[PDB]
Amino acid sequence: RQFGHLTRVRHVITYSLSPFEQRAFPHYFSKGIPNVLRRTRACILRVAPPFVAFYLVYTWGTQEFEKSKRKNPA
Amino acid sequence: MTNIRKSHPLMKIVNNAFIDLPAPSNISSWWNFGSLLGICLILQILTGLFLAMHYTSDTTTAFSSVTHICRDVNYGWIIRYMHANGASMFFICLYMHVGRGLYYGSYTFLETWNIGVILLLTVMATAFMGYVLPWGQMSFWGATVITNLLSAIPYIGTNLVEWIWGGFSVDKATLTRFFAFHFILPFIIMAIAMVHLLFLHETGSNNPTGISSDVDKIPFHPYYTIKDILGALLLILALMLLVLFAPDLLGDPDNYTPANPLNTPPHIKPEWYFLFAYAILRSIPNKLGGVLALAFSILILALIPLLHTSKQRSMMFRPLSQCLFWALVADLLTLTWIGGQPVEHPYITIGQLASVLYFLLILVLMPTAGTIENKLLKW
Amino acid sequence: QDLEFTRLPNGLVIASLENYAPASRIGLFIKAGSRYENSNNLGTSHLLRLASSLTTKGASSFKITRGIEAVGGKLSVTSTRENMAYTVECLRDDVDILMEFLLNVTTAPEFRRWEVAALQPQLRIDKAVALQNPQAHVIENLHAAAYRNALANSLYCPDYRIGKVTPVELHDYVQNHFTSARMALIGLGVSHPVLKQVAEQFLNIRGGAKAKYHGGEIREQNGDSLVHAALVAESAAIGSAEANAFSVLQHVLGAGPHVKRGSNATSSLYQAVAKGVHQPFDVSAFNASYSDSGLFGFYTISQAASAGDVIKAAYNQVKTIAQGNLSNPDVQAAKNKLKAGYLMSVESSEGFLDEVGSQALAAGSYTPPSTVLQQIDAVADADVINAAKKFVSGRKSMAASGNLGHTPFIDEL
Amino acid sequence: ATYAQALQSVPETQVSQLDNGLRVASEQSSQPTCTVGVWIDAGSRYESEKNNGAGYFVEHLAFKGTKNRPGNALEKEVESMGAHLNAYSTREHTAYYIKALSKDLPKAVELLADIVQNCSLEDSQIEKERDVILQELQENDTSMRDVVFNYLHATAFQGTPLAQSVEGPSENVRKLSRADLTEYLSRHYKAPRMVLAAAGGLEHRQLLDLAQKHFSGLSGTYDEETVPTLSPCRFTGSQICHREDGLPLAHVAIAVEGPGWAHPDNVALQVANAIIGHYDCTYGGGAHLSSPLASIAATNKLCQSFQTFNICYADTGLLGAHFVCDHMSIDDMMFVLQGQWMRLCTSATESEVLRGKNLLRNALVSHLDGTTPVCEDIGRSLLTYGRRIPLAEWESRIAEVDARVVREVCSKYFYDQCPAVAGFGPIEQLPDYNRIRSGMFWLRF
Amino acid sequence: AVPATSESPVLDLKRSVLCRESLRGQAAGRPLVASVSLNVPASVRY
Amino acid sequence: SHTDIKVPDFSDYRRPEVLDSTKSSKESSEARKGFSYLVTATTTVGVAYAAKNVVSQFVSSMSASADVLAMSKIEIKLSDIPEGKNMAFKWRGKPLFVRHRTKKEIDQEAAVEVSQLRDPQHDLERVKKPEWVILIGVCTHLGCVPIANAGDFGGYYCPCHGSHYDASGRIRKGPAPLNLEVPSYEFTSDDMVIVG
Amino acid sequence: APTLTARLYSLLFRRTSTFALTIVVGALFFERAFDQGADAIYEHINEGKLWKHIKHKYE
Amino acid sequence: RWLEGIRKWYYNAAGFNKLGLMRDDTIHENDDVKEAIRRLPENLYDDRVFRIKRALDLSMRQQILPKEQWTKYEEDKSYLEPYLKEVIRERKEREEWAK
Amino acid sequence: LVDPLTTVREQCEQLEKCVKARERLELCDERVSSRSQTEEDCTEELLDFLHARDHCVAHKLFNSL
Amino acid sequence: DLELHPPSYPWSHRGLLSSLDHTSIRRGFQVYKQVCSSCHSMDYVAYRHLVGVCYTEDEAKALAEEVEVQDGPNEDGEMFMRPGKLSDYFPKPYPNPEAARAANNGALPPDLSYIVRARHGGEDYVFSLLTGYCEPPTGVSLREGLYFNPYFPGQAIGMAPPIYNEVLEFDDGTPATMSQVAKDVCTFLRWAAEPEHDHRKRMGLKMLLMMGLLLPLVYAMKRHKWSVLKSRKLAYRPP
Ligand SMILES: Cc1c(-c2ccc(Cc3ccc(OC(F)(F)F)cc3)cc2)[nH]c2ccccc2c1=O
Repeated sequence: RQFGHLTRVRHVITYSLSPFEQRAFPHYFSKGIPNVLRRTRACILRVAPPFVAFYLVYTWGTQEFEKSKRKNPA
Repeated sequence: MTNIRKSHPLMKIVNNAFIDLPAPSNISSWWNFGSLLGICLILQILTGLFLAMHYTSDTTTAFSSVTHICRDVNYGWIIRYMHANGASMFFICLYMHVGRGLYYGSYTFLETWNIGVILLLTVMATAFMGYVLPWGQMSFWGATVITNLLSAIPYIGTNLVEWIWGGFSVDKATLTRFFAFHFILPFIIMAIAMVHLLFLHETGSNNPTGISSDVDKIPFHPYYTIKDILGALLLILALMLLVLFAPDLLGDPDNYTPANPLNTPPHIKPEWYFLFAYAILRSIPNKLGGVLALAFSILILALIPLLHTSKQRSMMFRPLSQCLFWALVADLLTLTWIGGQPVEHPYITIGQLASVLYFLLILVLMPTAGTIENKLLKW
Repeated sequence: QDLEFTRLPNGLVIASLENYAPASRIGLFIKAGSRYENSNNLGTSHLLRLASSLTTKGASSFKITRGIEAVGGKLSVTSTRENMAYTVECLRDDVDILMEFLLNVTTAPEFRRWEVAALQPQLRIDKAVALQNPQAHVIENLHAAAYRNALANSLYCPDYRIGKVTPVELHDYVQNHFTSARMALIGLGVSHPVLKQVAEQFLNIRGGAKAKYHGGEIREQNGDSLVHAALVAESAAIGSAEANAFSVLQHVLGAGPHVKRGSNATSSLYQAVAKGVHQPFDVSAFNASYSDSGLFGFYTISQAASAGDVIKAAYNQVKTIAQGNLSNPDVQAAKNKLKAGYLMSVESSEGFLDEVGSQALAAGSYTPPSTVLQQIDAVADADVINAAKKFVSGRKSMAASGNLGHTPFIDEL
Repeated sequence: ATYAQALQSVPETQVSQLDNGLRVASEQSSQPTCTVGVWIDAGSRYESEKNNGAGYFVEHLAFKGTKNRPGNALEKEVESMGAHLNAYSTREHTAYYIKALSKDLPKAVELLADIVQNCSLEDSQIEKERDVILQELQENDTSMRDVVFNYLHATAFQGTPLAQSVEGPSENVRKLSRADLTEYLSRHYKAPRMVLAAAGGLEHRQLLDLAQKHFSGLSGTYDEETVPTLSPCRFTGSQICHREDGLPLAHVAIAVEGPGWAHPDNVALQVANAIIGHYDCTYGGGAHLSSPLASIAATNKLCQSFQTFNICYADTGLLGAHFVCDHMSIDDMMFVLQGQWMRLCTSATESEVLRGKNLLRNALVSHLDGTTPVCEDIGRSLLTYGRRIPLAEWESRIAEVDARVVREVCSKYFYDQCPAVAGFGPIEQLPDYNRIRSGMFWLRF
Repeated sequence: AVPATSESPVLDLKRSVLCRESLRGQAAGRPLVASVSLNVPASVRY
Repeated sequence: SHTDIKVPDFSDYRRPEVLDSTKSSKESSEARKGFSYLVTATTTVGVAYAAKNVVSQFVSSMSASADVLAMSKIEIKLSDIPEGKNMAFKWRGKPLFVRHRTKKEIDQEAAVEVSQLRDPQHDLERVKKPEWVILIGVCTHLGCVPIANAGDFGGYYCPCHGSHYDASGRIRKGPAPLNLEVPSYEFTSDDMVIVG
Repeated sequence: APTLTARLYSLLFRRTSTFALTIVVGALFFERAFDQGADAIYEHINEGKLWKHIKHKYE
Repeated sequence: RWLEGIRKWYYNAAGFNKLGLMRDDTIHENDDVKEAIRRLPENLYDDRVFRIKRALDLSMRQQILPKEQWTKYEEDKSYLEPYLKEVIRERKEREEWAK
Repeated sequence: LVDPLTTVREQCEQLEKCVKARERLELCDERVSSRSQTEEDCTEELLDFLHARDHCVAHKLFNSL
Repeated sequence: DLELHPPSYPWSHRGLLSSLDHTSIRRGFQVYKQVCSSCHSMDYVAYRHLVGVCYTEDEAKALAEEVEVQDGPNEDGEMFMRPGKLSDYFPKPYPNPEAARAANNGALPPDLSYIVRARHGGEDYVFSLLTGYCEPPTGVSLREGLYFNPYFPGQAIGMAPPIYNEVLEFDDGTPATMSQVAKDVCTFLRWAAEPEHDHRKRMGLKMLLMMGLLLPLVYAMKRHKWSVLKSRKLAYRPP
C-alpha cells in the first residue's frame, strides 16, 4: 500500500511551519530537562527494580565465591 | 510518467523501500536497529573480505597470518579489530532489535519474525565459526566443547560430530571448512534479510503505541533517512570507541596464545553474546538435557507469538508486563554473568535459578501477566 | 470607420469593420446547428464542435495547437440550435496565420478514424460538465418537449450516441452544411478588401424541414430540494415584428437581476411570486426566438414543496398582463431595460461580432443599433398584451427537474 | 496599419482631482453605453480582528436604500432606467459601479454618490443581511476553490490582516453592530483613498464636474492620530492541510511570496506564468498543448484543472498555482508543476519566452474590451499604481523580457524559496512539506 | 488567450444554494449556447 | 464557516528573524538558508574527511605489506667482488648477478658491433658505472640460471638450450629472445650498491 | 549590508554546483588544518615520549 | 466490587488515558476488530481516527496531555463492545455450522 | 645501589591497613610453626598482606623511575 | 588456590591519549636482549620492527648483525649460517618446544610476543610477577625448582626470579634497579604485543574530535528536517 491508499480520515486540519521559518531547538533545556524527568519517573519503578536485584545477586554471589575459597578456622 | 524513481524497474524497488515508504510518525530509537544491523552486516563483509585477502586457514599458518595482518599489512590492525568489535556491535544491535520486538509485540508479524529467528541463528552460526579462524586457545577449545555437545544425541550423535570435524578432533579440515562456511554464510544472510524486509513491507512497521498507524504515516525520506544517518553515526562511535581505545575489552586474552591441544585453559567459555545460553546449558546436569535447553533457549523465540495473551499489542500500556520484561532482561544479564564464571558455588545455584526464571517468565508468568492486565480493563 | 458589407454571388456574406484596434477578431458563422441533425446522426454536431484542432489537409493536429498558441491566439467554436460559430482572436499582425487555421478547420478537416475515435470520450466529459448546470437539463428538455423535430435536438450528443459518431457523419455534416450559401464571414481589425478576397478564394464551396411545434412535458425526478421548472407557449419567429412584442413582454414581467443582492422591485413576476412564498426562490420570463419558431414563458426555481405555488403565481401574473393590466410606466421601464440591454450586449468587440454575424445569417444585412431601438419603440402596449394573450391561450410545453412531488403537470395548472 | 501602431492610437486616460482629493479618471470613445463607479482602498487588509468582514457587511447594505432614496427607491430607479448596479470586495479594494446608457451618466454618478456617502444602514436591514452573510458563508464552505484559497492566505500571511478572509468569521457577522459599520465607513471611505472611474461615451470634463456636484461632501481628513497605513505583511513558509477524505476531488494551492503591485518583476513573472499556463479537461488541446505541464497533465490524466496565478497585494503577494486532481495524482501533479518552475528558473528557452510574451500581450489587450473591464482597469490602476499604464507601456515592458530575464526573475522568487501550501479534501497523498520544499531546487544546477 | 472564469472539474461536488440572494440570476431567460475552445474552459449559457 | 479557522500561534517555534509579524521575512531569507545550508555543508566536509581516510586505509591494506617491502631491496658491498668475478646473490627469490668488469671487458662491450646483436641494448644503456654490470640470473628463454665465465662471449652460458651472453649480459647466441634483465638499482656510495 | 551567513549563501550555497565546489575546496583545507592541528594536540600530550621527539639523540 | 480499587489503579498506571485514548482505541486489531471498526458510524469512526492521530502525534513528541485533558476512568465509554461482540458472535456461529 | 622498590615497600608497611594484615600473618606463623600434625598453611595471610601493601606501593613507586 | 590480582600501576601510557615512552621501550628491549632471549622467544618481532620506534635504521642493522641465523640452501645443497639482517626475526632460543622443556626442567618458557595481551592484567601482571618474587609463607613447601610467586596461578612458578638490581647496564646509563628493569621491559612487552598502541590513540583523538563535530551537526540536521512535524498543531473540526 502506497500513500493515497492507506486509510480514511475525515475533518482533521494540520498546520505546520517550514523548517527555515523555525528553530531546531525551541526551549531545548527549559522544556527538555522537565520532560526527561517526567519520563524518567514514569518508568523507573518498572525498569530499575530488576537491575537493582541483578546488582545484589551479583555483588552477593561474587564475594561469597571469594569468601568460600578462603580457609575455614577449624 | 517521468518520476523515474517510480518508473525504472530497479529504482521503483528502492523508491518503495527507502524513500516513499509510509513509515509511522512516532517510531522510537528502538527502530534504528534494523538499519544498524544492515550496516553491521556490510561492515563485517568489507572488513571480512579485506581480512580474507591476507589470512590462511591451514592450522600451522593460521594464527600467524592473523598476527601478520595486525603487524605487517597496512592498517591490517584497524581492519581486524574493527571486524572483531564489529561482531560485538552486531550482537548488541541484534539483542536490542529483538528486545524491541518483544516489548512492542512486533512478533505479531509472524513471517517477518520467524525470518528474524532464522537470521539470528545464522549470525550465531557465522560468529561461532568466525572466532575459530584465528586458531587461538579459546577458539580451539571453545569449538571442541560446543561442537561435541551434539554427541549427546542418541546413536548418530557421535558420528555427526566427527562428520562436522572431518576427523577425530577439531583439526585441519575443521578450520578449512569453517573458513568456507564463515565466508559464504554472510552472503546467505544478506539474502534472507532481503526476504525479511520483503515481508516487513507488506504491513509496514509497528510503532511504540502498538496501535495501527495508517492515520499518521510520513515518507521515510527525509525523516528516517536523516535518523538513520544519525543512528549509524552513533553506531560508528560505539565501534570506534572500542577499536581505538579498548580493542581487547570484549574478547579474551587466551586467544592470544596459539591453540594447543595439550594445555587446557582455566575456564573455557564462548564470546560474551553466547554466555547466556552457555549458562543455560550448564544449569541442566544431563548433557542431552542441557543441549535441548540451550536449543530451546534460542528457538523459544519462535514460540513467543503463540504465547501472546494480551488484547493490547504493545507493552506500553501494560505495567505488569513491562516489569516482567525488564525482569527477563536483567535475568538474561545475570545468565551472561553466570556463564562467564567457573562452575562452582555460588554460581551453580544462581545459574540454575536464573535458567528456571528465564523459561518461567516466557512460558508462564508473562502470558499470565497479560490476562490479569486484561481482566483489569474488563477485557 | 463604420461597418462594411458584401454578399458574393455564391450567397456568402462578408461584413467587416476595420477599427484599427491592436486585436483582430474573425468569425465564420454557419447554419450548421443542432437543428440540422436528423434522428440518425443525433450528436454529430456536438462531436464536430469538439473536433476543431483535429488534423486538416493543410495543417496537422499538432500545428493547429502549437501554431495558434505560439502567437497567443485563440480558436473557439460555438453552437446554438441553428448555427455554429468558428472564431479566431490574435494580435492584429497574425490574422493571416489564424485565418489559415480557420480555413483549414472549416473547409478541409480530414476527420481521421483514429483521431475521431480517440475523441469520442470527450463527448461524455463535455456533456457531463455541461449538465452540472441544472438550467441545461431543463432547457434541453423544454425544447425536446415543445418540438417534434429540429429545434427539439439537444446540443449535447445523446448518451446512446457517444462512441458512435462516425468519421463519415462528421464529413457528411460538414460537406452538407458548411457551404457558401450558408456562411457569413465577419471581422474586426481587418480590411474588407482582403476579407472579401479570402472569402472568394478559400470559402467558395458548393451548397447543400420546418420545426413543428408540438407541446408536451418532460419531468426529471431526481430528489434535489430545489425544483427547476420552465413553462412556455409558442412565441413568434425572429425577424418578425411580433417578436419585438415578446422581448418587451419579457422585460415587463422581469428577465434577470439589475442590482446585486437586490430585491428586483420593478420585476412584475418576481414580486408576484415573492408575495405568495417567502423561502429561497427565483423566477424569470423565458424568451427564445428562432427562424421558424420561438418559445416564450417563464422559468421558476422553487423549494420542492412550494413548486406548485410558485409556478401558478408566475402564470397568474402573465394572465393579468394578458387580461389588460399594464401601464405605460411599466412598458417604458421594459423598453428602457431592453434598449439598454441590447446596446450593452454589443458593447464588447466580442458581443458585437456575435450580433453582426448572427444577423448576417438570419436576415439580409446589418441593422444599425439606432434602427433597432426604433423598432423596440415601435412596440405598442397593444402588441404586448397580445403576446401575453397568445401565451395564456397557446398550447403549452413544460419541463421540470428536481423532487417533483408538488410540481403540477401542464393539465393541472 | 500594424500592431505596434494600433497601440499608439488607443484613447488616453484623463486624470483629475477634487479639493477633498477624490481622483477622477476617464477613458472616452464614441459609445452609446458606459460604466462608471468608485474604487476605494478598503477591504479586509484594513480591518482588525474585531471588525473583520465589516467591509463585506457593508457591501450587502450598500444597495439597500439611502437617506435620499429609502428602501427600494434606489433599486427601482436603477432598474427603471435600465442600469445595472454592481459591487465587489477584495482584501485591498472595494468597488461599486454602474453600467448605464451614456446619456444617463449624470444620474448614474448621482446614484453612486448616494450609495457611498448617504448609505441608510437600517436596523432591520442589518439584522436581515446578517442571516444572509451566514448563509453565504455556508455555501462558500462547499466551494473547494474558495476554501483552499482562503487557506493559502490564512497560512501564507498567518498572524497578520492579510491572513484574514474578506467575509469575516461567523462570530463577527453575528455580533457586528450598526455602530461598528458606520465607524468602519468614516475611517476608510475618504476622498484620497477613492477614485471615480468611467469609460464609454463621456467627455471627461463632464465627469469631473459631476464629481464635484455629488462627491464634494466626501471628507479627506485623517487626523494625524489614526491615518490608515498598511503595515507590511510577513509571509511564512507553511502548510495548511484540511484532510476530508469524504470529498471526491483534492484541491491543492501552492505559492511563493510575490513582489506585490508596484514591482516591474510582475511583468516578467506574468510571461513565465503564461508559459506554464492553465488547463482543464474541457480544453481542446490535449498532448499537443504548448505548455509541458498542460500536455503532461492531459496525456496522463493527472489533474482535472489547474491555473498559475501571481496575486498581488501592496508590497507582497502569492505567486504559484492551484490544481484539482484525483486523490492518487497529487504527488504527480506537484512533481511536474514544481518541475516546471525549476525549468524556467534554470533553463528557459527564447521561443518559449516569446510564446509567454505573446500570450500576455494577447491577454491584456483582449481583456480590456468593452466598458466595464476598462472602467475597472482605470479605477484599480489609480489605487494600485497611482496611474493608468498605457497599453503601449505594457508592450514596452513585455518586449524587454527575454529568456535571460525569465530565468533571472523566476529564480528570484521560486528557486530555493519556502512556499505556502494549502490542500483540501482527500489529500492523503499530497506531499510532505519537506519533500515539497526540496522540490524548489535542483541538485543538478 | 485568457483562462476561464469558473474552471471545470468533472466528478467535483456541486456548490450549494442557501438563500434568495444567490439564487436570483439563475432562472433561464434565453436559449442555450455552448462554446468549446483550444484554450478556454468549455461553458454553457442562456 | 471555514472562515472561523485561524492559524495557531507559531511564535514559540519561530526563528527570531521571523517573529516580527509586521516585517518582511525576505530580509532574513538570504540568511536563514545560509545558516542551515552551512550546517549541511560543514557536515559534508567532515564526512568527506572521514571517508577519505577510511577508503584510503582499505586501499592501503592491499598495497605491499612491511615484510614484502623488507625483501624489496638488497645491499651488496662492492669492495667484496674482486675484478673479473661474477658474484651471485638471492633477490626476489631469483639469482642476481653483480659482476666486476675488468678494464678489458669495458672496452670490449663498448666496441661491440651493435647491429649484429639479436637484442641491441648498448652496454652504457645497461649500466650506471661501467666497471659494474648488474643482471638477474634468469635466462630470458625458459628461465634457467646462466653460469658465470662460460660460453663464446666469455660472459654467460645457459646449458638448457645453449644461450650465450656477453659481459653486458646481452644475447649473442642460442634461443633466448631478450637480453638478461637489468634491475632497478643505485649506488649509495663508492662502496655500496642498493638493488631494489 | 546583509549578514555573513547570507553572504555565504548568495556566493557559495545557492547554485548546487558552487555548493559542491565549496565542499571539496573546504574539505581539502579542513583536512590539512585538522590533521596538522590535531597532531599538535597529540604530540604535546605525549611530549618527549615519541620517536619523533627522541629521534635527535641518535643522529 | 472490591477489585474496583485495582481497576482504577491499573487504569492510571497503564496510562493510555494520558494520550487522550480510550480503552478500545488500544485494542489490537485482528480480523474481528477490523470488521467491528468497519461497522462503526461516522461519528464514532471519526472520533477514533482523531483520538489515535492525537495519541500517535503525542507518542512522537514524547509527551502527554495536561492532566485535565486525560481520559477520566469513568468517562471511558466502551464504544466498540456492541459491534465487536456481534462480529464475534456471528463468526462463532459460522464456525459451528462448519460441523 | 638502593632499589626504590624496597624503600617504598617499607614506607607503605607502616600503615594501619598493612600492620594489621602482617599481624594476621604472624598469628598463623607461630600457630602452624608451633603446632605439629597440621597440614594447614598461611599463604592466604601473606596474600592479605601483599594485596594491601602492593596497592599502596603502586600508588607511589613509579614516581622514582 | 586463592588468587591475588595485580594492582594497577600508573604507567606512562595508562591514559586514553597517552603514548608509550619510546626511551623506556629501548631500555625494555635490552632487558629482553640481555636477559630473556636466553630462555624466552619473541617470534613476531624482527630487527626491522625496532626502526622508527626505539632504534635508528642503522642501530637496528647493527643489533641484527650481532646474531647468527641459518639460511640456505646454497647451490651445493648445504644449509649455512650467516649474520642477521633487518628482515630476520628475533631468533628462537631452542630448535623446538621439546628442546626448550629439557633446558628449563620440564617448563616451556612462553613466547613473549603477545604475553601482555595473552595474560589477564597485562603489564600490571607481568610487572607484579617480576618484582613479586618472595620467600614462601610458613606452612608451605614448594617442589623442586618450583619457586614461589604470589601472582602466578597456583602460587608456584618454574621460573627463577629473572631480574635483580644491576642485572644489566643500560645503554643510556639509567640506574638498573629491579623495579626500573621491570618497568622498562613491560613497556617493551606492551609494544611487542600491540605495536599499534600509539597510532591507534592518535586515531582515537582525531575520531573523538570528528565525532565531536559531526554528532551535534547531524543532530541539528535531523531536528531541522523533523521540525516540520515537531511544531505541527492538529484540529478535529467535525460538521
Ligand atoms: C529498509 C528499511 C531500513 C533500512 C535498512 C538498512 C539501511 C542501511 C543499509 C543496509 C544494507 C543495505 O544493502 C542493500 F540494501 F543496499 F542491499 C543498504 C543500506 C537503511 C535503512 N530502515 C527502516 C527503519 C524503520 C522502518 C523501516 C525501515 C526500512 O524499511
